[PDB]
Amino acid sequence: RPRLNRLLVLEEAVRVADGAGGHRLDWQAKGEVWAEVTAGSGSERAGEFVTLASVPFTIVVRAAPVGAARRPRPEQRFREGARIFRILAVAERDREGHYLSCFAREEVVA
Amino acid sequence: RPRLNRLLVLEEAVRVADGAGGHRLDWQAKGEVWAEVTAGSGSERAGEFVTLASVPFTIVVRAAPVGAARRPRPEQRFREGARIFRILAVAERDREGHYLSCFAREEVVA
Amino acid sequence: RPRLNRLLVLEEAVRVADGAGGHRLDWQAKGEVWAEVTAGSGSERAGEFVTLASVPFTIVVRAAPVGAARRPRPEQRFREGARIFRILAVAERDREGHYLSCFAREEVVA
Amino acid sequence: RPRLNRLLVLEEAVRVADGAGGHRLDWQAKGEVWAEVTAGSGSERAGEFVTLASVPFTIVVRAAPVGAARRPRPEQRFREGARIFRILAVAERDREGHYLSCFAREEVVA
Amino acid sequence: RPRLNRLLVLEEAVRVADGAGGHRLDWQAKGEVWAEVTAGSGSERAGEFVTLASVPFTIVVRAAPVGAARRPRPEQRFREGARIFRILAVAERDREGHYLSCFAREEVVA
Amino acid sequence: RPRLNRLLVLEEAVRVADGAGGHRLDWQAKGEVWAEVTAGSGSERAGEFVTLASVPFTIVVRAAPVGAARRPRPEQRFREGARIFRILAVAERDREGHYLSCFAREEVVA
Amino acid sequence: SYAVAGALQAAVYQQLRADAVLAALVGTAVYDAVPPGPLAGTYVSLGPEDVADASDKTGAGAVHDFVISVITDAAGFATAKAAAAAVSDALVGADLVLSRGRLVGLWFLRAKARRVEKADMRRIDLVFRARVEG
Amino acid sequence: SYAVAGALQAAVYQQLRADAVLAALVGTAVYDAVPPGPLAGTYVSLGPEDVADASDKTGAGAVHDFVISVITDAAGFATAKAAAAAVSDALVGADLVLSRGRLVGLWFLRAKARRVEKADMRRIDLVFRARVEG
Amino acid sequence: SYAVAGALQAAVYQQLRADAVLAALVGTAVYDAVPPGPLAGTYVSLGPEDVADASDKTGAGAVHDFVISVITDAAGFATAKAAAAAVSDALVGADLVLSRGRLVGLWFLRAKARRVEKADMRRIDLVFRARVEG
Amino acid sequence: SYAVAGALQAAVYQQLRADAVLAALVGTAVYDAVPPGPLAGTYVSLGPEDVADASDKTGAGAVHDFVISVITDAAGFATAKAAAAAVSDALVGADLVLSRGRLVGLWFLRAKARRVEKADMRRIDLVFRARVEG
Amino acid sequence: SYAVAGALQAAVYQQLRADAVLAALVGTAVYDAVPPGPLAGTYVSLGPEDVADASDKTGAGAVHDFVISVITDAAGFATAKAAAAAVSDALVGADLVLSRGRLVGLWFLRAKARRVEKADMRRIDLVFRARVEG
Amino acid sequence: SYAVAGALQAAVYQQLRADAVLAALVGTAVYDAVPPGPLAGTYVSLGPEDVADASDKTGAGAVHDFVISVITDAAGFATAKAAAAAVSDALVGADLVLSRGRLVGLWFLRAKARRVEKADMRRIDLVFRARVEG
Repeated sequence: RPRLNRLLVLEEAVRVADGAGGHRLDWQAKGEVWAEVTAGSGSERAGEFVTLASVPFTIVVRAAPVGAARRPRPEQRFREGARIFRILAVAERDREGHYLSCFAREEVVA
Repeated sequence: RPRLNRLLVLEEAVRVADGAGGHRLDWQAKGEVWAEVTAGSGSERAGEFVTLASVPFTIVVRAAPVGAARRPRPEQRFREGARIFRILAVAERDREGHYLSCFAREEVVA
Repeated sequence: RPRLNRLLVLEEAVRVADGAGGHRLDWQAKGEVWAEVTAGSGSERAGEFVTLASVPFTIVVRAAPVGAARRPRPEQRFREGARIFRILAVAERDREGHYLSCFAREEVVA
Repeated sequence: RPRLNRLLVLEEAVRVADGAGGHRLDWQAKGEVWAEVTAGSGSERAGEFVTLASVPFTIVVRAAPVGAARRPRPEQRFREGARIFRILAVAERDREGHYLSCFAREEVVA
Repeated sequence: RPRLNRLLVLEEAVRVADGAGGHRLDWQAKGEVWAEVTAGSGSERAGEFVTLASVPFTIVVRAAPVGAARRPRPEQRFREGARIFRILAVAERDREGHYLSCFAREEVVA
Repeated sequence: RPRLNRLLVLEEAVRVADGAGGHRLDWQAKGEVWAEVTAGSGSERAGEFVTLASVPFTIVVRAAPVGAARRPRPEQRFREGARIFRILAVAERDREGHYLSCFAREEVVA
Repeated sequence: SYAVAGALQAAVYQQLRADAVLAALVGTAVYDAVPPGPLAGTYVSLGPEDVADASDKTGAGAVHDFVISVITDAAGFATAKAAAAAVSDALVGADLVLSRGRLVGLWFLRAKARRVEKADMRRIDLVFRARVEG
Repeated sequence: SYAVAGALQAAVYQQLRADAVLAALVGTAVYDAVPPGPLAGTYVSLGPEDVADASDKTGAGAVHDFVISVITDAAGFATAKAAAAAVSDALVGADLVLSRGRLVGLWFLRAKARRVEKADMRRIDLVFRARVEG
Repeated sequence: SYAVAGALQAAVYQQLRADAVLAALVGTAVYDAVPPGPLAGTYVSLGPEDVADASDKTGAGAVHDFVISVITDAAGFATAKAAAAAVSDALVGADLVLSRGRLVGLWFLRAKARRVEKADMRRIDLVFRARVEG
Repeated sequence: SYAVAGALQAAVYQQLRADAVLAALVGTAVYDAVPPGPLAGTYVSLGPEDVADASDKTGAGAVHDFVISVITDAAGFATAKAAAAAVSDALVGADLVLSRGRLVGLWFLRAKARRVEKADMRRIDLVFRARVEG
Repeated sequence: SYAVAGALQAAVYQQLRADAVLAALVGTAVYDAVPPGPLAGTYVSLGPEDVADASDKTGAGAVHDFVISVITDAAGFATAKAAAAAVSDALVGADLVLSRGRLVGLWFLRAKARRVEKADMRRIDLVFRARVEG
Repeated sequence: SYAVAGALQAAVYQQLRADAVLAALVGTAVYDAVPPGPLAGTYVSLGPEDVADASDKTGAGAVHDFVISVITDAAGFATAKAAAAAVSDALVGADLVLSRGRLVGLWFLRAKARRVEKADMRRIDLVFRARVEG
């Protein structure tokens, strides 16, 4: 069972809609979770005009019902200091349902 | 052998045909199954204009003859609350034929 | 060694040639084999205009010389009731030559 | 170490050159080898206008110096009755150099 | 736990900006780290007009906080003599956080 | 640790430059190494107009400093009789640094 | 697509499945959405149009170049020709009735015919020009 | 893109979600940025324009060929036609108000309609020509 | 494709396998659907046409640009030329008999020749223009 | 590229990061080479030109069709429009100073706008024609 | 392809391997089918033509645009130029003898030259127009 | 390619590595075949031409559209411009000496400039038209 050791400031953006239909994100902070962060095989990835450096980072937190504040939705991102971990998906790692796998990137521009 | 713990409301859509040849789906509920849901490696996937977040979710239920109500056909989808699991295929997991692997997505827009 | 438990009605089509060079298939039945059907990882596959649901289904039967009726050629298909298993290839699974791996699809339209 | 059980009629084509630069193959027979034939994962493959059924078939024979008749060059093909095994490459399977891996197809039109 | 045996001269380039917006790199040396260098499966890769020979080279050093000189950022490269190891990403290999996986190339023109 | 059994005549080409900027290769012989040659999964590969037969052939020799004659640079090729092994990359297989993995092709035209 | 395209696919679906030929040659397997089941395998499909915006100052119309594909699991595709021949016999110079506006001419355009996948299935597209008037 | 493109997508988003039809046929699911949640599945999307730089010595303008796609999870895409028909009924000859300059004519162009992925989702692009004057 | 395409592929298959040359140069290996077995390897194939809709007010016709490919397992493809030469000697100016309508001219068009796969098999397409009259 | 291209990208970078708008709308994130760090995410990029060689007997010049892309991590890309509007307000009819030769007209060309990857990032290219005289 | 194509590749293979230059510059390595062995590595290859059907009422001919590629394992491809120069010196205005009909002019067309794979091998295609008369 | 192409790449390589600029801006890193070693990283490359066969009844010539690429490992590619500017300053209106025939005009054509891979390396092609006379 996972050994949780990092403090990840979970962050959810409020979506202020603009006139054209596109929302504007704020990334106001949410309450902090505890998690383990297990790396994957990382390599740099061609962005737009940026040679973005990415690593897979399966993050494991504890669980909650889907209508609770403690669930990381894939809308949200983690942030440890200045290292933003995006959330690709959340997937309910444990069999009994105690732990959630998340999926991250840590795309540093490099 | 699989330990079944989730309650999945199986759902089958009746196909009201329109004038052009395309059926209109309703997704009326069917009776509930018990299942285990084992996650796969998940990552977000480029939809149409949506950055859809998908995870593989091999779902295992019990079996039935093919002309029975209890078989999940790949027409149908599961739904646990508001988390719709589509069915990709059903594949008869067990050797003796007691259990069926299903294959899901859980495409949340994110 | 494989435990054979399913009854698969082997089917071979006679090829009535049309005027243009294309044969017309009939899929008259052939004698029934016994086989095991081991599933693979299945997912739905983009057909023509159909979202076909496929699973790999390595089918194992007993063997025969190549000029015998009991060999499934890859011309032929299996059929268990209304579930047609196409044959991709036959590959002589056993070392001593007692068993043949087949390779199937079960493309249900879904 | 491999258990050799099949008799494969090795075949080498003499190359009668035509006027345009292209050789014409004959596939005259060569002496017979003993080999094991281990199948791979097979599936049908899109040919030209033929839905060719192929399986990998790593064939293992004994070895010889490269200027000897007993070496299967990748020019040559095997043939067991009417089942022609092409040779993709030969690769010297054993550490001491007693056995050669070959690589086959068995492309039946199907 | 990794056995560190190579001396890698870590190098960071100062970015003298030119008039057009592009920085000019210098690759001034930084202090030397100790590391292990574990090779991956290497093969030559098509460059621009160069047939560049690359190998994966997961390099493992010790860790530091992200605002410290001892962290290899993916901006930087290693250099052992005249063998420059680029840095693809840094990924915090250890569970307790003592060791960092790096990811290299060693693209020799060949 | 690797058991070295083959004698591979290492070959380095001197680069006589022509008038247009392209060097002309000679492939003069260099001193002979001892090596093991471990095959990979081989299959024929589409060349230019040649159906080239290739196999991976990870070759392992002993090591040297990079400015020594005994290092196979990826410029060079091996040759055992008339079987030329190109060198894709050299990668320092051993942890202590005694052995070098090379990477070959053996592209016979076939 | 344009405003008539809601009614155009509806009416060309209704002229299909009413021709006597292609009812004894395909059956009930003429659709846009595939009825899930066993996939009969000698169907046609009528969905992908595109518009070429032929309009006016006063009023507007459309040129719907809709594609009706013919898919066939038979070994040869001489079976797929006569089913596609019964498509083209049913639609060129149709003069049918629409729910939004009307069409003025349902002509014929390019009709390619090839093997889609593994050379097991055969697709015969049939592009028909539908100049409709809104 | 050009200077008017900040105000053009804003105003064609405001003429959408104000038509009575496509409000009873799509709902509130007209957007550029997707609201994350359950993905309702019969939305439209209004983002990808491109400019064809029709300008002047004295002043300058733009030809915005913006694409409004219609995506629909229904089995057939006769549902997606009438939603796209309500797009085209809302936009050709619009004569709306911009924040930077004005447009002079919002015409209609090509509008293809196909299956994007696995043949489960159906995309109906609708290219509209927007000759704006800066 | 068009209504004549059911009878056109049937009649050009019948003029093939009746020429004396290409019967001593290919054999019985002229087909659309491949007879499964050992795959002889010096066959031809006659399936992919496309139509260029040359029609009338009164009546309608078609321009079938059908492709007859020549596939050959031989080391060089000088063998595949004379088999393709016996195709073209058999079909240009054919004046054959159809079951639906008639053709008026079976001309010749582009005929590319290349290696399809791994440079082991050689495909010689032969596009023939078939202006048929329905 | 041509001899002026060393000085052209330098001068259009200097007219950028001096406009007051796009300095309060992007910031200091106008570059060719990306400053590594946290990747702010609402930058522009000015690198890919191409030349259309408009020259003379006596002297020679160039038509630099340089692309300035606008990339934006925001949910919608109405934010990316006004940043691209401030690009185009800064560059059409620029009349700037070069180090090798001079330019005679910095016009405007096509400016497409789309989602590059996973539909998270939005690229607005802006092609500007730069007829320079060497 | 056309009827002359059986004899055309045969005769342009015979004019090759008879020129004194390219026999001291390539050797015996001029072929269509590759002789298996060690793959010498500075060969040429003469297979892919295509036809442009220039014909008549009375009689018919062909425009064979055949490609002769030059492949070279040398580090630079100045070696591959003079071998390709000896191709073009041997074939433009050839006036050779065919077995089916005759050719009237063997001209020269486009001849691209690039690196095929991993930048180790260099392919110089040489398209020659062969207007033959059947 | 054509007969002059053996001498053309040789002479444009000799006019390069003799210009004083691009010798203090690239160095000795002008080549076709790459000298293996450490890969310096601000080189140019002169190999891929293609011919446009401009010839005569009496005599024949060629239009070599040869590409000289500029590759640069620097963070921005303002460094790669002045190296490419020193290419174009060295070659347009060259009037050099060939070994087979002569050239009559070495003009300038399109010169694109982009990021090849991972956006770490920058390729500036420079197409030059070389009308040579054999």
